[PDB]
Amino acid sequence: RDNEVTGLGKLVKSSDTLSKEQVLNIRDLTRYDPGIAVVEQGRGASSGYSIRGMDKNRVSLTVDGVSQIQSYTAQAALGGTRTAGSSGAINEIEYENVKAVEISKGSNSVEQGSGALAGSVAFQTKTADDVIGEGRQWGIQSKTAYSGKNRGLTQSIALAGRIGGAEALLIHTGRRAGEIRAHEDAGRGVQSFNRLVPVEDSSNYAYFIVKEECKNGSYETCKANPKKDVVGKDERQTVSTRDYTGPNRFLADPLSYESRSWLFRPGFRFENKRHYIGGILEHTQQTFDTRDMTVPAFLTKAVFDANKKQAGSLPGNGKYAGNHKYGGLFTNGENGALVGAEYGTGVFYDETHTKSRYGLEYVYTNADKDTWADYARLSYDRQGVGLDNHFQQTHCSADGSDKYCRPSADKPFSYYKSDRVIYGESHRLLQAAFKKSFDRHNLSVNLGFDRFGSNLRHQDYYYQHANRAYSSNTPPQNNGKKISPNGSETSPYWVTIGRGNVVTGQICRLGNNTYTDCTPRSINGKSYYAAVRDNVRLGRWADVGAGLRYDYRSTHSDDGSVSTGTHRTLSWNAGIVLKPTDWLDLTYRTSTGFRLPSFAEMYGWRAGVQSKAVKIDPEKSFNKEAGIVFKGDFGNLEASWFNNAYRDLIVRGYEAQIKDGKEEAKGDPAYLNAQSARITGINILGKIDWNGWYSTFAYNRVRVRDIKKRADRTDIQSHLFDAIQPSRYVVGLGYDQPEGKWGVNGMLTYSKAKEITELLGSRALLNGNSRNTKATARRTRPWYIVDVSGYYTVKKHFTLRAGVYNLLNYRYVTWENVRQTAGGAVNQHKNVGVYNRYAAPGRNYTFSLEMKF
Amino acid sequence: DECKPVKWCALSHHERLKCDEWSVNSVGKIECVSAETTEDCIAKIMNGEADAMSLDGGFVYIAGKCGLVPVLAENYNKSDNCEDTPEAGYFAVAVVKKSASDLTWDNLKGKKSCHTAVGRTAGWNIPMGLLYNKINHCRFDEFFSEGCAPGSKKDSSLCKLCMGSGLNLCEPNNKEGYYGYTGAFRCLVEKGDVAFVKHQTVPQNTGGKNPDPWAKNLNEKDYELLCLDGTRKPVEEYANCHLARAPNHAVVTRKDKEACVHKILRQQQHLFGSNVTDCSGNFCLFRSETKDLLFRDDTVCLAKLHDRNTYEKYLGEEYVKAVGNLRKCSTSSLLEACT
Repeated sequence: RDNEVTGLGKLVKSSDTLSKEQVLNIRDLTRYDPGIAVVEQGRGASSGYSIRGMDKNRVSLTVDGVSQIQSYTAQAALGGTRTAGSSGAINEIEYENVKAVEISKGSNSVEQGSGALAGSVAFQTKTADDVIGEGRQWGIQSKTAYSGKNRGLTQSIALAGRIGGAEALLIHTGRRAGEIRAHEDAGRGVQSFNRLVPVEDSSNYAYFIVKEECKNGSYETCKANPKKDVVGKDERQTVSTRDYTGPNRFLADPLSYESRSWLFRPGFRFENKRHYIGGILEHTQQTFDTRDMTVPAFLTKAVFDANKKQAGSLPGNGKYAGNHKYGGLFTNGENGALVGAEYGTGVFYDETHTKSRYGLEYVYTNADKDTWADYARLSYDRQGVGLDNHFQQTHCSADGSDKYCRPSADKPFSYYKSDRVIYGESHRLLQAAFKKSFDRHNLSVNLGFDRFGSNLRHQDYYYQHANRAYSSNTPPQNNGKKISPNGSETSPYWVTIGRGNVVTGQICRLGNNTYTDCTPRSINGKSYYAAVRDNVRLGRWADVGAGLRYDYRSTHSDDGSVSTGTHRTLSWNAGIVLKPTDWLDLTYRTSTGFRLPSFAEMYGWRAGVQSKAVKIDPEKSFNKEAGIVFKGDFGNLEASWFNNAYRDLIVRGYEAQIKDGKEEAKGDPAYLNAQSARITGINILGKIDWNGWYSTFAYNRVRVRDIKKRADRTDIQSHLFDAIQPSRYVVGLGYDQPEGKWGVNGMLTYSKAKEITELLGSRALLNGNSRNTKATARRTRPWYIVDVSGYYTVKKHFTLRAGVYNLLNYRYVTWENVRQTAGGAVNQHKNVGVYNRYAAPGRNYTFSLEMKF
Repeated sequence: DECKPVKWCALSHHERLKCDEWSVNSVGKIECVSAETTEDCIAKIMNGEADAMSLDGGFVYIAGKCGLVPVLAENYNKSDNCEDTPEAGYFAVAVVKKSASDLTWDNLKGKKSCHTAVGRTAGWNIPMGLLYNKINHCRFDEFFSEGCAPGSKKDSSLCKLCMGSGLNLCEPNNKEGYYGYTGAFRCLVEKGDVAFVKHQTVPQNTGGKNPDPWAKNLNEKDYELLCLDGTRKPVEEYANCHLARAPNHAVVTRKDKEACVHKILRQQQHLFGSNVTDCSGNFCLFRSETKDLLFRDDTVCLAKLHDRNTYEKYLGEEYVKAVGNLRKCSTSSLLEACT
């Protein structure tokens, strides 16, 4: 439990906590802590937290002092097309690898660093000391859980032992699941989707004869029996939903999730038992493979018509070898290809996220306070993170959903494309933490220096197509006068049809500065910081604490990128608590926060021309929160009130100068600090003791005070917070059993609609000119669910846990989750006409069994 | 450098409105100046009143002699590198009924003709330019027994076919029904022997793609193409039987502003271009309130030009020599002055 820093405005979770709660997924952890949100990445993975009215790189994510890869979204490709893109996802952490996580609302930059603008999330690698004990000289643990919602199953085991000074800890975790099923009623077995199919042409000029099908000689012999041209006609077909293909898709796309995590933590105890020298090796690889079902598998005469109106008719259209009529139905593709009606297209994303971190740690500990430090530690970590997008498209199967199929001679009209975009980061980090004390003083020193990099590669980008070789030719002609076949029954065309010719172009270009440019975008640099914070206790009556920290970072690139040493950001926090008691007491908190430009924002906007790197200030934030709390037999009941100010916010836009005396935009598009907005929330939570057997109550709400722009800027949009999760109440009621071993719990989460004052905004152009915009096409609306959990630890070693979430079915659509639509989301969905696809799960059962020795 | 705004010449009221919304959203990076006709428009360009516009092959030729230069081309193909790859343009074709008789390229004399408009690329410049060497004089009223050429003298034999009533009969604009590629094809089906149009015209107006009653039952397969060698080919065969190939629409500007317009325009397309296209609550550059405005709606991206800097290299051999032998004699005032 708590607590490194008086005040509050944060929560704690422990391995045991997590387990009791049965959290297998990132969505799970914060499900009961209203005002914290997950932020879907649209391909089904994470991509950060949303807190205090912000999200993404605006809120930090740390593990054992090592920050986690940022959200990097590369600029959109043009023409065509449908390209892979950048994952934009943020690394997921294996909870079976962690001890107790700390979450904090409001600017945490003081103890987090950059990115702590809206809040912070910090993790802890599990300690070998989990062999406990005391007594036991070693330990072994096993966890097997099954989630019904995602039809997932997870298995983790941790074995550890400590011999003399030496010690070793090994954890392996693995998981297979996918797709997170919705409320059954979301959709069932329907719709239509017209699809193009071959029919005889009906024109009188539509007859033809193919060469290879005339055994004897020539046109005049073979003509006697001509084939008739085929023409496209769509027919209404009916399938099944889950088999259907968007738009109007009532489902969330198929997802295959898989993950493997390894943790090795040796440590050696040095001589006199104070000193500890140990090391760590972690590898966690998670994969998300999906198929976008929003993409119509078939044509569709409408598409054919589009292409006819643009490029006109195609040679051989309607002509077919033998009886094979779909042979005649094909149209204009992309990248100069003709795609056959007889195949169907599919789009697949194979997204793979790898984290690899190995390092050494040394810890000196003395008791009681004697030396210049009660607790001292040096930490060196080498970590790396990567996200491999790998988009593929194929139109070479019945589809059939085939991702392997490709273009070949035997498949005349086939198509294929592959676009792979890989974003990664690495850290080499030294950090030292020292804690000295006096008895009421608690001193804290935190130091660090790192060599870091962010590398974006673009590779495996190319296309393939076979196109049927065909010719319409005219017969001799021995006579001194020549006939031009018009296709009339008596004068059919003389046609050659042949194998598809396979061709593969490379799509990768260099120096063009657009999506298609594959030159590595690399950013390297050094960063240090010196942080000191101390708190003190005055009698029984009060407690105060304060901290100050200095950061410095310099980044180089070999390009005209926006890199620069960002300036000496210095931060602080102060806090107090009064204890007049009565069982009551009061609290006040103030802290500063900041974020440096996302490496994406540093790479710049890039219209395909030369661009200047325009240096940009960091995003800035100020948080003040005041609260009161009632301690006692019943428990603590806390109420909090907060104001967060945000300034120098980064957006794509233009500079604004005045003269004449009107405004003039200059000179080039890029990401600048154009704006500021303020929010104020209120957060209550308390846990009663009733002297049934207990219950817990949490409530949170957030309001938007104002939004204002740098006024030297323009073409900036406006803010549009879509990220604030609608206010909700969470009320649990539960019964344990002093030792008993068995337990029961129930929870009620209620959310109110959404506004709609937060989905609005203006583009803010020159003069009093601006266009009204919105983040989304519709609001979410209010809903409530009740979850019920239980567990029994028969023969206490083995503990079984069960739960039923959304006990009532209560079909609803959460806004999380629909945030995926528009609003410049990391990966945007469209056109989403239905919205049923965004429904939350119906009743679902999660079953877990843990055992330890 | 501090590139100043670019003025766009809007040929119509709607071209103007679109250009306005553009202006605003561009935050003045682009501004507009209206014109009565496409020609005087290119003139306002000439003197410095306007910085650019986009126009078809023939007009590209005219401005070309006027000393302007094409910066960027309109590309309608879907490609992963749209901007990099240059497009081959389109084909002018002479279309006839497959059920029509003996008509051949050489024997067109006395036949009834359907044209898009006078002075325009495929409906006039190319065909009349190729026949000019045959007849080698300037009166085309004499060659065909009759036809529809929109913009021709009202008492001209070439207005004899054109539909429409009163003053607008034979008019260069939609007031006249046989105006355009569309109007020309309609003319072919209802009246004329031959139609001079692009190779997309027939599929466009047949197969139910055109709602109007005269079309929509019309079978593309029922029409063919006249080849310069006397033979015929199907409509989808235009590549191997056609009069000449025109280039894609392109944007032109004076030599100095060339680099600038080039620069700003690309930014503009990345802001408002193909994707993002959300034309609902945002501004889309290529989408239009009515029809192609300042750009063909079919536009995907604006592309660079590898070997063709000059209007002559741009238009290509086939275009010229099918034209410029035609004018020679052209009643356009701007061309005369330009010479």
